[PDB]
Amino acid sequence: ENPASKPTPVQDVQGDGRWMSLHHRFVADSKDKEPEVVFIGDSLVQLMHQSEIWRELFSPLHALNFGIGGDSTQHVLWRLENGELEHIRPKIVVVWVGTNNHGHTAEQVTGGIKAIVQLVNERQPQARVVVLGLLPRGQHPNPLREKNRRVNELVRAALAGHPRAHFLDADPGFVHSDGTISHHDMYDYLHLSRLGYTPVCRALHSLLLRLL
Repeated sequence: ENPASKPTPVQDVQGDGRWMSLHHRFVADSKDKEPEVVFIGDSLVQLMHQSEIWRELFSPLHALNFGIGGDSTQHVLWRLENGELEHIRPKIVVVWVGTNNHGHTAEQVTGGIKAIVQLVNERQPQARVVVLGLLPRGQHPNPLREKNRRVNELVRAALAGHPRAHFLDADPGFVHSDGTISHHDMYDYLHLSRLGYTPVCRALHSLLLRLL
C-alpha cells in the first residue's frame, strides 16, 4: 500500500548504526521519564533541541525531543510503534515530519501523517496531537514548495474536524515576494538558523501554552 504509512525503521547502509542508537536512547528516555509533551519528527524537531530556544521555551514544559535528522513519515510511525510511546502518558505529542518523503506523492505523505496521528490516538488516547505544517525549502521556486504546500492543504483539511488534533502552520513567511528564501532564515534553504527558529518556536510555544 502507501509506503509513507507502512512502518519501517531506517536501514543502516553506512555501518555505524546511529539511527538505531538514537531510537534506543529515546526508548530509554520514555522508560525513565514522565514528559508532559513529546516532540517527534525530522531534523526540524531534532535541531530545535540543539538551539538555546529549547531550554528556554520548551524545557519548562517537561518535554522530550525524539527528532532524528533525515526521517520520513514511515520512520516516525515505526519509532512510535516500537518503544518510544511506552511507559509515558504525555498530554501533548508534537509531530513534524514529511519534508523528507522523496518519491512519495503529496497525497501519500498526507496519509503518512494521518497514520501517525491515528497511532498516537490509539496508544496515547488522552494526548492532544499537534502537527506542524511542512516548511518551504529551496532558494528559488521549485516543485518541493508546491508539494509541501499541497501536503499542508490536505493535512489541514484532514484535521479540521478532529478536535484533539491541531494543525499549526508555523511559517512566518519565509518565502519573500521575489520567490526567494534568505540564507539568514535557512542557511542551506532547508534547515532553520537560530533566527529562523525564533518565530517558529514562538508560534509553537503559544499553542502549547494555550492547550496546556
